Amino acid sequence: ASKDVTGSGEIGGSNSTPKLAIQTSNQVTLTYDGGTGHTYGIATLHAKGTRKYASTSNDTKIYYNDNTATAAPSAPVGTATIGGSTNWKNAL
Amino acid sequence: ASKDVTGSGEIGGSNSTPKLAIQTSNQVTLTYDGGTGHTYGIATLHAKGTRKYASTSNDTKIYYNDNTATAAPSAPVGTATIGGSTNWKNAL
Amino acid sequence: ASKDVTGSGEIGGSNSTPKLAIQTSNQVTLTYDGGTGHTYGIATLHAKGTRKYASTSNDTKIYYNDNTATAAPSAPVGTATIGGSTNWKNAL
Amino acid sequence: FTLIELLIVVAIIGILAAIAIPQFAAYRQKAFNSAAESDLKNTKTNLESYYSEHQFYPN
Amino acid sequence: FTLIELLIVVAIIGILAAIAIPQFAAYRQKAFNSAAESDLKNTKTNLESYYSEHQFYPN
Amino acid sequence: FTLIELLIVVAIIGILAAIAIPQFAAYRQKAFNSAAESDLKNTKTNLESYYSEHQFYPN
Repeated sequence: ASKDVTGSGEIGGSNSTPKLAIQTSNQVTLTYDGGTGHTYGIATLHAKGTRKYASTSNDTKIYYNDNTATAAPSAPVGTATIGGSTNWKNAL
Repeated sequence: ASKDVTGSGEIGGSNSTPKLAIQTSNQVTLTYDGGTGHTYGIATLHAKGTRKYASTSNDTKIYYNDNTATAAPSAPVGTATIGGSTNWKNAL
Repeated sequence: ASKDVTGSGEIGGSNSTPKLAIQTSNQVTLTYDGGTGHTYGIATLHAKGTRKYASTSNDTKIYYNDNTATAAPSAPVGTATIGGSTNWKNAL
Repeated sequence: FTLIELLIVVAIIGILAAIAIPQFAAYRQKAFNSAAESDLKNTKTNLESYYSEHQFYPN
Repeated sequence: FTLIELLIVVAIIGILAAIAIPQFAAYRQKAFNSAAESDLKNTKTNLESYYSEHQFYPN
Repeated sequence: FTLIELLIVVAIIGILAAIAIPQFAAYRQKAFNSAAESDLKNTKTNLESYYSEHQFYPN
């Protein structure tokens, strides 16, 4: 799914899998999508911020976009880079 | 034990273990409890202050409480978070 | 050596080593001693001042003495704190 | 103690109180963005940590 | 040089000396709390440094 | 316009000109000491910066 988190929270747990506890900073919101489990898609946006950093398992650097509303990167289906897409590629 | 320190002082040393020297700021008091040795519990309170910051080995952020008298966090017995307790959870 | 500096000047350079340029404030005099190179000993005294701040590589805070003539801290020979000596220990 | 001096004092106070302070909203937004960056990096590290005990990412 | 002018000067001095200065106790308490915060963070770093030479925290 | 009023004016001027101004030498010495402090801190930062390009402090 797309279970977001802020402050302290829990991530994953479907199909009775173990769930880890993710604790972010003061008031930063994080959007997560785990897909089937092979890959992950992360995103980050401060509440009073002007950037929306995001990345993915297959990528090798953090990408940002100055819109703070560019949805979130879904889990890529196999070795698929997200740096270069329309909603991204403003490379850090 | 609960050997506190202020200014310059020494921490630990039981069972002939090596002891490190901790030097704090001007007039800030620090309360430390090392337990058996696996974990640590730290705390901090300025003399003319209005907050009592504290944390622990298993935690991932500093927690405060606006009472300046909320005892101190003892060493947790195994992967036990202190952020959420009654004397704490006013997350930074 | 004990090459002091004031205004704009140069520090070090022995044994054909690279020399950095240190530029202090308006009329503050700084006394430096680099020793062999492992450690450094710094000091500071304003011309029309009433304090002589000083520190060292192994220390963790600035120490002062209300004499404005307490020589300067030489380079300590190995992990030797200067806070506690007779010419110092008036901790900031 | 002279009415001229007090008027000059008022003028100088008015001159000094009009100093343009630096912009602060952007200054704080810098720290907010840095916090977001650090949180994302730590989240990546934690996810790769989880991928060690088991052989699949969360969910 | 006129008794009216000196009285007006006294009135203006009394007006100017009553200016409400900003609160300072809280301003200094801010610095004290920041010092406490920095001390705690440095203590955490030092403890994790000690945990490298040996394999146990102090005590 | 009366010799009494001018004498009272002189008396009030003498009263007002004797006001004890605050001490200024110590006030400036505060700024001098703060400058010394900042210079020492910046010197420490610069020395640790130099210790990054090479593996020894100056000299």
